Amino acid sequence: DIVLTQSPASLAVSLGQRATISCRASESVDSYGISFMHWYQQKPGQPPKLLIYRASNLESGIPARFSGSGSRTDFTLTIIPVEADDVATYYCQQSNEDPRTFGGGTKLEIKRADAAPTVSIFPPSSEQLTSGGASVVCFLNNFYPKDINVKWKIDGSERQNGVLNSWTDQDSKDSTYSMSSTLTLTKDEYERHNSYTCEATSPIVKSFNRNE
Amino acid sequence: EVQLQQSGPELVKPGTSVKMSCKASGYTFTDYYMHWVKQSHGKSLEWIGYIYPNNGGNGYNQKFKGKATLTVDKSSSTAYMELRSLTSEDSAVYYCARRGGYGSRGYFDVWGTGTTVTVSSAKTTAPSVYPLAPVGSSVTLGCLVKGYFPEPVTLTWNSGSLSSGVHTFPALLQSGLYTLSSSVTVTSNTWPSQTITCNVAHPASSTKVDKKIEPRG
Ligand SMILES: COc1cc(S(=O)(=O)O)c2ccc3c(S(=O)(=O)O)cc(S(=O)(=O)O)c4ccc1c2c43
Ligand SMILES: [Zn+2]
Ligand SMILES: [Zn+2]
Ligand SMILES: [Zn+2]
Ligand SMILES: [Zn+2]
Ligand SMILES: [Zn+2]
Ligand SMILES: [Zn+2]
Repeated sequence: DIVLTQSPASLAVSLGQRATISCRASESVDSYGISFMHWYQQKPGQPPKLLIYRASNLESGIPARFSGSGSRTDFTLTIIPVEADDVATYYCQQSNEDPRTFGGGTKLEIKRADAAPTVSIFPPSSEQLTSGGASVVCFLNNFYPKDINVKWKIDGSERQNGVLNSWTDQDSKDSTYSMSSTLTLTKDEYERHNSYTCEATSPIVKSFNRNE
Repeated sequence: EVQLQQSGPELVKPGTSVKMSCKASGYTFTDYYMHWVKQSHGKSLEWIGYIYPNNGGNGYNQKFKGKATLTVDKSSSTAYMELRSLTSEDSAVYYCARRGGYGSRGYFDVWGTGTTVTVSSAKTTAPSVYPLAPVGSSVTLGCLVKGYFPEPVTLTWNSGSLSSGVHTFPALLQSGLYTLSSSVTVTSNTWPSQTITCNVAHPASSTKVDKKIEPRG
């Protein structure tokens, strides 16, 4: 089929700077001198939305910060200036021949200043304890960059697995991430130990004592 | 407004069939080709096929030839896609999309709201909802939603009136069951004096639960 290769896979760009995303096709997608290549934006949890059609035509209602160019096999999408709410995956797609095919996508992330997470720890609720399960939850909120280490310790000794970590997508307003880290144990095992710690990396540390 | 309203999420069993709909409004349904596209969590988009409602003509990706069937009901402006012999490779989001432009090589100008298909033997399971109260200027509370299937649940704070300062984390599978959590951070003078309640709905089990977060101890 016609293969569409986008680069890069992930593009980090500062607010106000230019983003440029390439799509190369494995053959010309021109007919009659017209390039049948389109660009879509897809926000997390949302359907795709057309930005640019026939390589360079700005779709009605899309800001002029977006533009496209190229022909034959080589296309670029440009965003200038990049704004905090442009975080999304951008897809190129050819309609010159059947079957229609799409590139693999490029994720836009916003480069911004480092930020320590705000860390909050929560013991198992007493409702949950009445059912034989114990989950200890740690929230790490509003931090940057995305790659943070989270460690659990029980009475000061490190524990994995029963650990489940879930990141949000990059925030469309402040360009931060948050994540939750949940330590799931049996109620029996939870109540054999006193001291519970979550640590995010010098690490930011939250603990509680089960008896206090 | 051009609208392509797709049917709601389906949990369906391996080997069976599923049929999903796309009701169009805001244009003359029979003047436009309707295409279908698959998006597997939550990466690649793949073109499936098309149908023209005006006359009835249709075409397929070779890949989907034995898998998908496209139909229309002209009188109610609705396109249907039926997927057969389901496997877990069919678990995906499916889009209908209207072809724009003046010819066969037209771009997609409007995308449908998406239908999520989950292919699984597992039974519908209602979540347990647990309030997470704390152990300076700001206080952070939580809501833990554990043990449901299938996706989705919806979680709000104070019926949705509290939307500022909320982080709702993507669900993950543990032991064939989903878990999600949500945090809300408010000013220290707000709670407990003002009540804060997690609202959780899991339509697939017709369950709705409101959990007030109370001070511990
Ligand atoms: C030289 O031929 C041109 C010129 C234009 S133009 O308006 O951009 O000059 C075209 C503009 C748009 C065309 C469109 S579109 O409206 O679906 O985007 C389709 C076709 S097609 O190959 O008959 O499908 C075309 C086939 C030939 C076309 C054009 C299209
Ligand atoms: Zn090929
Ligand atoms: Zn060709
Ligand atoms: Zn945030
Ligand atoms: Zn132990
Ligand atoms: Zn111990
Ligand atoms: Zn104390």
